[PDB]
Amino acid sequence: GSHSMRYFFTSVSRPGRGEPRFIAVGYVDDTQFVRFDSDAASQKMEPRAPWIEQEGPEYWDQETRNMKAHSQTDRANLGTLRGYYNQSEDGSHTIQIMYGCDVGPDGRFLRGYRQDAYDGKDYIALNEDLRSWTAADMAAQITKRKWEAVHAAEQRRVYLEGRCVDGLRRYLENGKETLQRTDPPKTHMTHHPISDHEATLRCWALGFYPAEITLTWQRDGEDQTQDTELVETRPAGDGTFQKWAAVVVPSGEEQRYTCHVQHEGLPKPLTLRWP
Amino acid sequence: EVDPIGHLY
Amino acid sequence: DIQMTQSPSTLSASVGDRVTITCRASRDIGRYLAWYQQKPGKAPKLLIYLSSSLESGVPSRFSGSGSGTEFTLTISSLQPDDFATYYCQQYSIANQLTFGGGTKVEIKRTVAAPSVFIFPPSDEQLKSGTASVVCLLNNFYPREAKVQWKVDNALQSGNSQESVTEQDSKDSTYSLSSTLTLSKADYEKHKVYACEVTHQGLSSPVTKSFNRGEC
Amino acid sequence: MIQRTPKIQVYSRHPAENGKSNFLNCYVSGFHPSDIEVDLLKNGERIEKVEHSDLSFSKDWSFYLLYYTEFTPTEKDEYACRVNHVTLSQPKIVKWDRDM
Amino acid sequence: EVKLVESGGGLVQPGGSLRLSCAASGSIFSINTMGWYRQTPGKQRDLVADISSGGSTKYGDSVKGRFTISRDNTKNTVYLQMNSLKPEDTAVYYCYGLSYSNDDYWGQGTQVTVS
Amino acid sequence: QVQLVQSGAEVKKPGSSVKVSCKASGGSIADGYISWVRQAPGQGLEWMGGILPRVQYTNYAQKFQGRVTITADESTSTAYMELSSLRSEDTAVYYCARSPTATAAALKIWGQGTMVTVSSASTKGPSVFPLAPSSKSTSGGTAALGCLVKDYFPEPVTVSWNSGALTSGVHTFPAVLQSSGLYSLSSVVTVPSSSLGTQTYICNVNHKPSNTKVDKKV
Repeated sequence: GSHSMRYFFTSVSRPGRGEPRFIAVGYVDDTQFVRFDSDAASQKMEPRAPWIEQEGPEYWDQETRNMKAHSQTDRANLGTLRGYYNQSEDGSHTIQIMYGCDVGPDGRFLRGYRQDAYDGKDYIALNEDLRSWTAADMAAQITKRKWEAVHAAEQRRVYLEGRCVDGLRRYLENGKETLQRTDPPKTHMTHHPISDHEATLRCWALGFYPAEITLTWQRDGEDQTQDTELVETRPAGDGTFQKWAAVVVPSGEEQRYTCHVQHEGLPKPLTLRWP
Repeated sequence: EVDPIGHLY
Repeated sequence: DIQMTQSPSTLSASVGDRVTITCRASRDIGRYLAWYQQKPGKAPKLLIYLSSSLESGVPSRFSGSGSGTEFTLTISSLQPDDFATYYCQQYSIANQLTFGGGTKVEIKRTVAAPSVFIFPPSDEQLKSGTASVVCLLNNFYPREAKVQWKVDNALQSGNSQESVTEQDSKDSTYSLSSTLTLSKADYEKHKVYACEVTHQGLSSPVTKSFNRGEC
Repeated sequence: MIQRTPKIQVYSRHPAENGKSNFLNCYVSGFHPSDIEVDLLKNGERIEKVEHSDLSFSKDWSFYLLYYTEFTPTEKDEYACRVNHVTLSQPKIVKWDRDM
Repeated sequence: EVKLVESGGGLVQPGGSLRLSCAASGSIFSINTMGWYRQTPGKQRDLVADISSGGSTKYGDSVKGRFTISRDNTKNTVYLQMNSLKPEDTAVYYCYGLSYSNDDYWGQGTQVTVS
Repeated sequence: QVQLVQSGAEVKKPGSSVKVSCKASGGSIADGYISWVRQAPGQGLEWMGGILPRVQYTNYAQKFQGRVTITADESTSTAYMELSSLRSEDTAVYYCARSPTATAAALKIWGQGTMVTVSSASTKGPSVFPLAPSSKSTSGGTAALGCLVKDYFPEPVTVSWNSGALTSGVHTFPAVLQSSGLYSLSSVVTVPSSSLGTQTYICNVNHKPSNTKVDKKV
């Protein structure tokens, strides 16, 4: 199956003289393997997966230097945007950057992306062709004009089609025994009464990797999403995930409802019915 | 790995 | 730091030739390499960024290739304006820049033997308290020339300095001057001062000498 | 400036059995800005040894965090997660319901 | 069921001192952790100082060293000693308590004004 | 288009410090990353460090760590480079370069360079001696004569023959640094042997730092 490597960056400014809080994480699929935190004592990029510790001091030094560079760039951009918006120096503002690449089963590049945000709103993103920018507001349009002048799209395209894919392939090779594992969910159904005439059926999916799953309810074969409650997938804490879906059903009609679980680790989609 | 090029606004 | 190794340090080519310059990194720098052109007395001019992309205004004969540890700068048809020194720079780490040793591209021509002239020190400098003997190697190619000083058939070591001109703009030759610095007492101690010049263009070494005090 | 209220889930890593080691998880997601205060409570007090994951965010730029601690579930013991945020007038407490 | 009674607010010059007190009703085994939250302008109350039944205390980052919280274990009353007060401390302070089943009870709140 | 203009050449004694400016015209010094590169005479390029002027965040090479202070002033659009504890090995042309990025990258815009001569010698005028033609300096109907410009400081000296009348066949060699801290060079010109007795050759040596102009006849 396809694989993805993603990096997530966050820089939050502080009203006091303290430097902005910068934290970065790296993901291969849904597995974290690196972190950088400015409030950490070490002030170095730290391993978060067993398979990334095979890397060398050269790797860790390069990553730490690049993290510090990114932190200072975000520090500059926070001030630039604050000056643009004439915002008070006593406020706290956030810059978020996410970028990465996708590769296929053969390991060749599929797609790459890069998106920037300021205070939770879209600021500037790289188009699918990796050759243009989409601006969400006028400050973004200023940045877009400058970047179209100075080759930012080409630099990002080079990184994504090069180094991102190479790193993803190397990380997959080094940690296949965990990164190339599909864990099917352990599924069971629970019955929670509400009233004498009403009840709730809840379909569970526990301990599955990767996080992409589809829990759906059907009444006598007809898909219905009117009384369906679906929580967002949550991490179990050990690399696996959990999810559940609920339907409010009348009492005595439990046998009419079925739960369908589609996951890439399952050979064929399941069908659970309440006994 | 991490992109070593940073851009300004 | 990532050390960049350039090869060759010097390249001789004619107008219309295909020139290849190789830059090698101590570790994988990816595509983050930049090529520069510098002429004497001028700042470097960026030619190629990201190891393959031409800068605006750079002629299309320049081309770069390679990713990882081996890189190449190619000039398809060498023009007179392309004779300069080329440096490769790596920027794979955001706050670490390393340049290569540099490759000087010089004009190739036929071998010309130097004309060796030797000048005795002037009377004015003898009055001033020092003696300087100048040997001239004029209008020769290639650059590799060996000059040795013989004082009464005794070799001298550590009392001479050589200066070479850049290639001339008409005949693309070189010129060299070796100056022998001696104290006046040491100059008057001996009698025969000779300059022996060994070059590819000479069938046998050429020694031009003068006798002290004879007009 | 967009401010999003947190979503709080309190759950265990494995289905709870009284007397066997487990992990108590408090998943706080979909909130902006990042500054949040999350506490795990046991019988009215605050559990001192609580670890949290590194700050990250979803496609819609909303942050999520996982605050977890190691515990041995027993009956008569009550667990809950308290989350304080800029968008809350007072801190919100979500209790550990077993089948949730 | 459980009512919290607050006292000790008022007006005080910078560098002064005030002592807040919060008393809980019911049996002694009804409340575990009692503390104080203070209002921030942005519809949010931040922690000041809380103490459990066993004396496990915690303080906010802005009141470390300056404020001290103590509990009269014979009853369900806690006291907060505020020293080296600053103009930035002017806020409404809310008492709160957590039951052994993690039910939070809040008081009306008392004003502490530092000129 | 942004242009970087640097300060003039500095002659410094060992142990002193030199501050080199770099003014950005047509733009701001804060719209990019200013790098500082030096090049010893006849040697390759060497990266010293840089600064992100918008946050005043600087980086230095390990070789120059503890000696170079790179600062930028957005009010005047100038980036400075101060190198302390100067020694003879610091004699180089120092360049400021700009990249249109937050981090140092392919340097596109460069300054003209500043030459720092770290020498203990004092400003001294040249001594121009003649290199007289003779039978030993005559080869195939051509005779070689010239002037030896000796013991001057600092660079440069401009040598012209007959006030620019004789430019064909003139070889002014680069000046070499002697063991005494001073410089020396020779300017030689080849002329026909039949013109020795009828033509007068005078070498014009001009040294601006010492305000010395010497016209010696060979």
